[PDB]
Amino acid sequence: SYELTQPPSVSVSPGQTASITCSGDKLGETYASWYQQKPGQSPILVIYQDNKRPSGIPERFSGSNSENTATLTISGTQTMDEADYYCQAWDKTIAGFGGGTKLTV
Amino acid sequence: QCVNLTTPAYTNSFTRGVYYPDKVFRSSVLHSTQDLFLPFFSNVTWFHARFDNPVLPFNDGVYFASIEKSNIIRGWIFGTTLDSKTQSLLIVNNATNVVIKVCEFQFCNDPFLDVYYHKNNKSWMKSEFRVYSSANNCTFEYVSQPFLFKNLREFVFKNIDGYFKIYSKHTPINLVRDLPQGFSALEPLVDLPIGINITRFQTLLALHRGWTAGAAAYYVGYLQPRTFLLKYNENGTITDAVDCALDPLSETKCTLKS
Amino acid sequence: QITLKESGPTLVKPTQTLTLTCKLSGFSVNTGGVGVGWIRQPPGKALEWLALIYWNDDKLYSPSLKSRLTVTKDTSKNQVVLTMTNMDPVDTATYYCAHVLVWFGEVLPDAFDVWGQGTMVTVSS
Ligand SMILES: *[C@@H]1O[C@H](CO)[C@@H](O[C@@H]2O[C@H](CO)[C@@H](O[C@@H]3O[C@H](CO)[C@@H](O)[C@H](O)[C@@H]3O)[C@H](O)[C@H]2NC(C)=O)[C@H](O)[C@H]1NC(C)=O
Ligand SMILES: *[C@@H]1O[C@H](CO)[C@@H](O)[C@H](O)[C@H]1NC(C)=O
Ligand SMILES: *[C@@H]1O[C@H](CO)[C@@H](O)[C@H](O)[C@H]1NC(C)=O
Ligand SMILES: *[C@@H]1O[C@H](CO)[C@@H](O)[C@H](O)[C@H]1NC(C)=O
Ligand SMILES: *[C@@H]1O[C@H](CO)[C@@H](O)[C@H](O)[C@H]1NC(C)=O
Ligand SMILES: *[C@@H]1O[C@H](CO)[C@@H](O)[C@H](O)[C@H]1NC(C)=O
Ligand SMILES: *[C@@H]1O[C@H](CO)[C@@H](O)[C@H](O)[C@H]1NC(C)=O
Repeated sequence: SYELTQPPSVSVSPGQTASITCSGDKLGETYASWYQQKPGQSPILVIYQDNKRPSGIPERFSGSNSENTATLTISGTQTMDEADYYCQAWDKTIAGFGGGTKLTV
Repeated sequence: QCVNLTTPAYTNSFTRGVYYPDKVFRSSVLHSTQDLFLPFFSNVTWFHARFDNPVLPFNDGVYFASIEKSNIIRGWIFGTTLDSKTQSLLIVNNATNVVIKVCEFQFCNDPFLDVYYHKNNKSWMKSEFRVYSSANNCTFEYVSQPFLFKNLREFVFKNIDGYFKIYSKHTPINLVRDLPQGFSALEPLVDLPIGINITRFQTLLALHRGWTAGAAAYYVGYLQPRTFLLKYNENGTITDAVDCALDPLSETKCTLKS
Repeated sequence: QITLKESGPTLVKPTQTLTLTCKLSGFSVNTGGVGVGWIRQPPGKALEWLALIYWNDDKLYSPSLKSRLTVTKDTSKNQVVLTMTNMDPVDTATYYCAHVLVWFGEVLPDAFDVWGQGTMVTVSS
């Protein structure tokens, strides 16, 4: 599988900005995506193709991808944004998810 | 969905635009036929795709050719007024299939497919379709496989007794920006029983974002009612052809069937 | 709208073969641009991609699991079936199927937009 590393957790106060990183070998060449998973629920796509949101996703969620590092940023983090966030990247059809970052507020 | 984004050369087509005139098998024979063919050594209009996508006359039939690497030319629009007032023919090659429809389309002032590319320069994905705003009173629909070193694609478009007949050939080309010198016959692709009036046509490009295109070019010629002597080899493939109206030497060869 | 539903055995024994079926609606498996992938998630762990099938019967597998994975599609029922053989207790996980966005020309997987509910499968004696 494709090697992809995330921080184990992020902790912010409500109203602050959360920043979850995702490091790979070739993220500067391919596209990264992010999923948000709540306990007991299937994951929801939040960001695809580095910085595009699906319809229904709050403007709080943004991100970027440069120098082989991808990030997800939550501006004005709410207590309802508590979840396990995962990053994904495809290296020429080779899948890979990160370990997952537990975000608390 | 219409985008109002607004702001030729000639080449020598030596011995091209010949297609199998019918569906009868012939071999090891010199056969004389009379049909609409591209004249030999003619002046073919050369357009670049910055892109040029004007509306051109159809006349009595169209010879169309394109040279590209990135698959920018996707399809064509054929018709008269090219608006909601009349029926028109839309031929478009999408990601997986070719879609051929005849409807009262209301085409955009400058119709195109809106696509975007991967970080690499091989993969692409569709954003939207900006060719028409409506497609009312549809009478015909057909779906099949896509019509698709640079790629040379040649098509001949005829409209006889309501049948829109397409002939085609696909070969690799190693030239930078021109047509090859040699002979290659085009084969029947599809016979469309449509029954509409065609006087003009337009080329549809896949553009990306305002909107631009990669390097590509296409050529347009016109067919004329001329006599040709076609040379069929042992396998029944046409390997040569003589334009009997080109010069006195060809006239002699055609007269003597050699 | 687009939805996917996982079904199949929730308990298998070691060395037995597991078959999972993904029943989908809102789209057909025969439609161009369509792909369906399978992902598993062991309790408390990260997601692992297994395999996906394209509308054109082309298939991608994870190199580390490829030898145990087979994917086919039913073109009449609009169902995608994953077969995973020679399972061990360590293969216990929640299995999901999801829709795959696909790049054209050079065909590549992009992202998973619509996910199913998932089904839990335990491997034990
Ligand atoms: C390229 O164009 C072709 C032809 O338009 C697209 O194939 C068509 O895709 C539509 C969905 O967008 C299919 O519609 C489905 O029809 C079935 C009934 O047969 C219905 O039960 C479904 O709910 C849905 O309405 C259509 O059947 C299908 N046609 C063919 C011949 O496959 C193709 O998807 C386009 N390629 C891309 C990448 O969009
Ligand atoms: C585009 O410009 C033409 C004038 O050349 C105008 O008639 C037409 O309505 C315009 N269309 C749009 C969508 O602006
Ligand atoms: C093609 O155009 C050139 C001028 O650019 C002219 O000299 C030549 O005779 C023309 N040939 C034909 C077949 O029209
Ligand atoms: C795609 O083409 C652009 C423009 O030449 C180039 O900068 C880019 O690096 C190419 N992509 C790849 C993966 O080489
Ligand atoms: C079909 O053509 C008739 C006129 O003959 C027109 O009144 C009708 O609205 C057209 N159908 C559609 C969907 O526009
Ligand atoms: C096609 O339309 C043109 C006018 O745009 C007309 O002169 C011509 O006779 C029509 N041809 C047929 C077959 O109706
Ligand atoms: C006819 O086909 C055979 C193969 O069956 C090939 O060897 C031969 O060269 C072909 N003849 C011509 C004139 O191309």
